[PDB]
Amino acid sequence: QSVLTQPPSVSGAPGQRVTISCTGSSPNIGARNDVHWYQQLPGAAPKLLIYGNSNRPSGVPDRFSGSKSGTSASLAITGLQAEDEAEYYCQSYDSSLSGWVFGGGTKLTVL
Amino acid sequence: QLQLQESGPGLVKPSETLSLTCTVSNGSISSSTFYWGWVRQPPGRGLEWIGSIYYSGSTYQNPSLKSRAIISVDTSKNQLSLKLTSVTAADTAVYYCARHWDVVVLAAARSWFDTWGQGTLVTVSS
Amino acid sequence: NIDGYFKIYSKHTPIIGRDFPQGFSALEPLVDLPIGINITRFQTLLAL
Amino acid sequence: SNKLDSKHSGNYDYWYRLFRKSKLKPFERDISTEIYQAGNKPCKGKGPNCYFPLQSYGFRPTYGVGHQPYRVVVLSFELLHAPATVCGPKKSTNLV
Ligand SMILES: *[C@@H]1O[C@H](CO)[C@@H](O)[C@H](O)[C@H]1NC(C)=O
Repeated sequence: QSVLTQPPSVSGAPGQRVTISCTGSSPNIGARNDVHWYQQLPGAAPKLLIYGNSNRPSGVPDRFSGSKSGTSASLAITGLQAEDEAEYYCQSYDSSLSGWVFGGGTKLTVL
Repeated sequence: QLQLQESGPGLVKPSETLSLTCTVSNGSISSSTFYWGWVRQPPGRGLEWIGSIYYSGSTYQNPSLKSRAIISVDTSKNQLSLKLTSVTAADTAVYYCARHWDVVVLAAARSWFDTWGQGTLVTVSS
Repeated sequence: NIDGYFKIYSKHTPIIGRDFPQGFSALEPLVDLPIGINITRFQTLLAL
Repeated sequence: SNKLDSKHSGNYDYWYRLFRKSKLKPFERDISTEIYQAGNKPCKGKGPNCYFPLQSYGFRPTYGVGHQPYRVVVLSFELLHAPATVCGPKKSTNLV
């Protein structure tokens, strides 16, 4: 039921740029649907970072920047720190299932 | 600030009903503006949306688990109730009560989950 | 002495030295250091 | 640092000055043993009206929080228009 495709894992040096991507099928999630991004520390509740593909809530650092084009969506991280390692999730709305869906979850590792 | 407290039996024998309930503090479940929902995440897998429910009784619900999941809401005791039947070994997961899907202005495609519970690790064993 | 940053290029050709050679010899850089001061005069030292 | 500047029977190795003819300009060292003048006497010694410029920082392992031998290292940078000489440890990644 993973209509959104995510990279199983990714890694990078601290203070560097990493990009996390999320895309879905064509007859499923379309151009109008927007993609939100969730962070999950181990053993904790998922935390929101970016919604609306370009907006962040209060308290979310400006370092996390995302964008959505067509169907594919992606994040950009600047100034990677040891606190950024977590379980990241992409999620959006599937018009064919009439219900929300979640990405497979990507592993961000600090090197 | 809005807090969620959900509880339930963390161990359930195979093949009968499983039941949890979330509590809302510093707020009201009667709040018409937002929806309320349940999200489960099996260990070593991704998040999965099991259904969302409005205060009146209208229910969002994933077709894949149509025949097993029943969700009920009450506004008097501010309790969000979730039931799951015919639980098998594939249903081992940690369940979360979530608040999302604003009704007044956002549409059903731009809805994002906003408030998350602490989670309850629930397993089925013989 | 462009923008500080003293640069020294050198190559020691082996051509005898009986006269000024006409052959082509390039110059490989040796050091490039941020001296940061202006230079206009230039002398040379001797030995003993 | 209570493990290097403190010991049994005390330690009065450190000194500090509380009496000066004026204030100290920033980034200035004022190493001198001149008896501070009181009144108008040109006296040069110890006792009444004649105070030594510097006193001690007698440190012991048993004091209060505010009397502990704090180790202070301050770093001053020159962030002006000049060729760079000292810079941070720029990070590195793998090749791939
Ligand atoms: C209706 O939607 C528009 C755009 O989605 C928004 O600007 C406006 O505030 C909404 N009005 C109400 C009453 O929800």
